Amino acid sequence: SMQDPIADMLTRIRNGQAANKAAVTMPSSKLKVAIANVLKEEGFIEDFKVEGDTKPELELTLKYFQGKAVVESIQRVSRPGLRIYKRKDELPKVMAGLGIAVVSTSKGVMTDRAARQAGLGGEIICYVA
Amino acid sequence: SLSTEATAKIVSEFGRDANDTGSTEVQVALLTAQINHLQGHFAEHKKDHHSRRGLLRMVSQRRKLLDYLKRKDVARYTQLIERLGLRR
Amino acid sequence: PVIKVRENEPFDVALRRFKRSCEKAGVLAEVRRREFYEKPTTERKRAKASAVKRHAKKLARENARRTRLY
Amino acid sequence: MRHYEIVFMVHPDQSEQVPGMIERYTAAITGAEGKIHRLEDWGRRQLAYPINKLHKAHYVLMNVEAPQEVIDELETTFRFNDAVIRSMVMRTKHAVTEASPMVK
Amino acid sequence: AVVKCKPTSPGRRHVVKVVNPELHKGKPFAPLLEKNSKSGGRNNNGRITTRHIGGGHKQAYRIVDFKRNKDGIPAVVERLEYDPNRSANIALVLYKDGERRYILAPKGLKAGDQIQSGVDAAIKPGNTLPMRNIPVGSTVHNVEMKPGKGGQLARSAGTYVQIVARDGAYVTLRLRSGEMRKVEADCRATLGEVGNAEHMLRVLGKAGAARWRGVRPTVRGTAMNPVDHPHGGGEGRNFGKHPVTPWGVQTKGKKTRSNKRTDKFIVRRRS
Amino acid sequence: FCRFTAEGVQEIDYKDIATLKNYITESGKIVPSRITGTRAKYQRQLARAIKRARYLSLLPYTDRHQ
RNA sequence: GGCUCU
RNA sequence: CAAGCUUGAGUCUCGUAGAGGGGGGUAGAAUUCCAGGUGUAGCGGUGAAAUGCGUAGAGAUCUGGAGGAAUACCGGUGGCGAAGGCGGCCCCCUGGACGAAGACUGACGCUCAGGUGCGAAAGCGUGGGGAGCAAACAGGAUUAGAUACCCUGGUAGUCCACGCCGUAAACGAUGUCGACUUGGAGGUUGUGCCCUUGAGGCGUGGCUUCCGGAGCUAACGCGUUAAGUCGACCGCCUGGGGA
Ligand SMILES: [Mg+2]
Ligand SMILES: [Mg+2]
Ligand SMILES: [Mg+2]
Ligand SMILES: [Mg+2]
Ligand SMILES: [Mg+2]
Ligand SMILES: [Mg+2]
Ligand SMILES: [Mg+2]
Ligand SMILES: [Mg+2]
Ligand SMILES: [Mg+2]
Ligand SMILES: [Mg+2]
Ligand SMILES: [Mg+2]
Ligand SMILES: [Mg+2]
Ligand SMILES: [Mg+2]
Ligand SMILES: [Mg+2]
Ligand SMILES: [Mg+2]
Ligand SMILES: [Mg+2]
Ligand SMILES: [Mg+2]
Ligand SMILES: [Mg+2]
Ligand SMILES: [Mg+2]
Ligand SMILES: [Mg+2]
Ligand SMILES: [Mg+2]
Ligand SMILES: [Mg+2]
Ligand SMILES: [Mg+2]
Ligand SMILES: [Mg+2]
Ligand SMILES: [Mg+2]
Ligand SMILES: [Mg+2]
Ligand SMILES: [Mg+2]
Repeated sequence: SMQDPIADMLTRIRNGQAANKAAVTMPSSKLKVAIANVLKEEGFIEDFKVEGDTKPELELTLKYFQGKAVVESIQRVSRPGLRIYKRKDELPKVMAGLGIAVVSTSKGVMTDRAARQAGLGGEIICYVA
Repeated sequence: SLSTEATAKIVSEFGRDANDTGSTEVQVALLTAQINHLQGHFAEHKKDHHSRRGLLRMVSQRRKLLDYLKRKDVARYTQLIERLGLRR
Repeated sequence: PVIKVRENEPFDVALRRFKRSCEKAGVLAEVRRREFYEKPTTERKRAKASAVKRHAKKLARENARRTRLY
Repeated sequence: MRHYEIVFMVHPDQSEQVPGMIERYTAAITGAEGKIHRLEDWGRRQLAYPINKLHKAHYVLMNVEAPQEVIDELETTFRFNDAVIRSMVMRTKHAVTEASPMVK
Repeated sequence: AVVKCKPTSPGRRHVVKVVNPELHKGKPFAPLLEKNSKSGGRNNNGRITTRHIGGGHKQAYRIVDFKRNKDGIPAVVERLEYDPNRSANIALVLYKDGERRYILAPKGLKAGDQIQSGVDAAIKPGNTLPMRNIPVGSTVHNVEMKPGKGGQLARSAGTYVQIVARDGAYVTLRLRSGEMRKVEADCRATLGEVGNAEHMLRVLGKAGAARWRGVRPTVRGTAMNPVDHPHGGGEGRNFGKHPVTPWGVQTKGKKTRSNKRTDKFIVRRRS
Repeated sequence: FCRFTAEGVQEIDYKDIATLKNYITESGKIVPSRITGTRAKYQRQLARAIKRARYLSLLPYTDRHQ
């Protein structure tokens, strides 16, 4: 069954990049929106857009640099079978700081670097590199 | 299978709208009718294992539907099993 | 294969027609098929190899029709 | 109810008794609140192969809308009648009424 | 229903009952009873003619219609009863005119069914009609050999006779033994198999269960003296001789049929 | 090329003998669908109708049994 | 037709 | 925890396909047996032979009868089923799938230790049945031998009912459920539309076969029905023997 939408989101991104797809659509959510907000801000996708009213469809415009893909690697960390929570000291550095770790905190979803500057940790959603 | 008139007789008996056809009591009573109709079939045909699989599917579906009704509203569950003569 | 010799018909003609009709209806190969018992494993195996021979030979004939040899 | 197609094959020496059988079977159906849709005597007809050491038979086609109980009675009547040689009942989805291509 | 008994005692260890719950749990119909005095296998000379017979439970005789002459008149089946005189269950039937009779119970017969004898009878299990009126290939029982004499064939619990042919005055039968026999085509027969087919599935378990049935013990012949039996004698277990009767007749294989009167009625013997 | 697809019949009648004789061989065998080009739905209906006409002695089971 | 070992 | 929503799941309506199952009937061809007619010296079998059947009249042929079992052609990398597996025709009872439009319920779902159920053939038990085939066995050959392959026979068994066994290279040697990811040629089964201006033209669903791209893989190869990219749960592995 569809037990996990966030890994479905990441997988549709990953396969879109490998297929050289321009845009990727999926059923929207409040969290999938907050993550695409982060991925646009950090520069991995160009733009996101949610359309529709009763069942909204989130469309992501992917980003390609020099022909090849921007998102080299994207991985799910916390899963329904195994949740991962970290403190602010034990936040990870993806690719020695080059990649990011999308973290859900009490003050919303942010990157790991802003979580450290905020002085608070949370749930590690994904490693994006 | 179950006949069309018996279906509509159940739907109009236990449906709030006589057209809902998908309510929980409607699906339960339609299952209970086909099960009790097939008690005579499998009493005569005990080697129809392939049909018994469809029967056990009906039983398991009725049990899941009942358990949803139980935790959704108990009084409808009590009124239902009282009307259908169900042990559980 | 009930064959009546027609009026003013040569015998080698009617005999060749009778061999023709027996080869058409497939009698000799039927008896050769029924002289011994063949298991349903062997029957499913012979039918699968018959389909693969039909098919790889259809694609090989069509692939060699296109390209040249010298 | 359940639309049936009944065809039976009579001993040709009992060709005279055919309308007595047909009238009894029809009064069985309508007495059982059945309908009768088509009814085609085909007469004596040369068999494709000799049944019961004989070469001809009298055919009767019948399209019927009856309950299945009187049809099982009719089958037992065909079973114990020695006049009827073969009987074939074939269930049909609907009532057919057009004449057969061989009554023609 | 066969019922294996639990081994609370030896003698119940191997007992299989045959329980039929439809039988009447009461006294039989009194007008149809008569006295059946035991014999002991002894003739008018008092000598034992047939051995091993003696004792057993007292048994009243049930008058059974085998001739089956109430023609045209339908009869409903009142109840099924036990008959100790025979292996098959019997049925108490009630005619319309008020006459009650006992018949042999067929297989599928139950209380409340209608039977009817005669030529104009239908063909269902229970009816009795002549085999020139019975279709070829059917299973009948209680078959007459002579017309009006009464049924003599296929009276035991699970038996039946197939009708394989008919040539005018005769029908050819396939007896339960495998013998093919000619019978006149005017002899009555009763449709269906006889009832208690699982009778042979019983196990008596113990010796007393045979003594209840009047079967005295059988002494095998080599356990005797030579004056008593041909097999008798020996210093140890010795049997150097061919198996015979007590009267010196070969048993293993030797035929004993000597009726040249009925050989024309026998199509093929049993095999 | 299929006649039943062209004529558009919902069910083949076993009683149409001149058709079924245009689809059986001389020895009463059922002509395969490779040759006549019959769609396999109608080929199944045709075999199911021929077996009925054989039961009714409208068609032979073979040419010899005579 | 079958016709072992090294 | 409370209230929901409809996309998941399910119910309803009308249809379609199907060797899906159980039960009961029935037909035709052939085999053998039995009786009989004509007929007369071989038959049958093999690499070659012999055992075997035959003048007591076989084999061949014709007529009639019995009985059992399986259902040529259709027939097809065709179909159905959870798997095992399912093949004449008809009826009764019966399960599931799919499609079209709508309507309804509103997360009711996925997986599953233990458990329960089904589960080829062989085998067991009781009761029947018993044509053909055929372990065993017997005889003949072959051979150095031949407890074998070959031949002539032939019993359990194969068949039916009810119970038991609970295994197979029970294999796709690939657990179930769900999501995404370039294509091509087909098969089958629905369905919409275009003037069907012909059997055509354009689509849209289900199932299925072959090739093959990226990618994967030790390689072989898989390749939208994944052995690709991911998620949920279960089962299992840890050197070869011994086992
Ligand atoms: Mg349904
Ligand atoms: Mg004695
Ligand atoms: Mg004794
Ligand atoms: Mg003794
Ligand atoms: Mg002594
Ligand atoms: Mg002496
Ligand atoms: Mg001694
Ligand atoms: Mg001695
Ligand atoms: Mg060597
Ligand atoms: Mg050596
Ligand atoms: Mg809606
Ligand atoms: Mg609503
Ligand atoms: Mg499961
Ligand atoms: Mg388990
Ligand atoms: Mg077996
Ligand atoms: Mg057995
Ligand atoms: Mg047995
Ligand atoms: Mg035998
Ligand atoms: Mg052999
Ligand atoms: Mg295993
Ligand atoms: Mg298998
Ligand atoms: Mg396999
Ligand atoms: Mg495995
Ligand atoms: Mg490939
Ligand atoms: Mg991998
Ligand atoms: Mg996979
Ligand atoms: Mg692998």
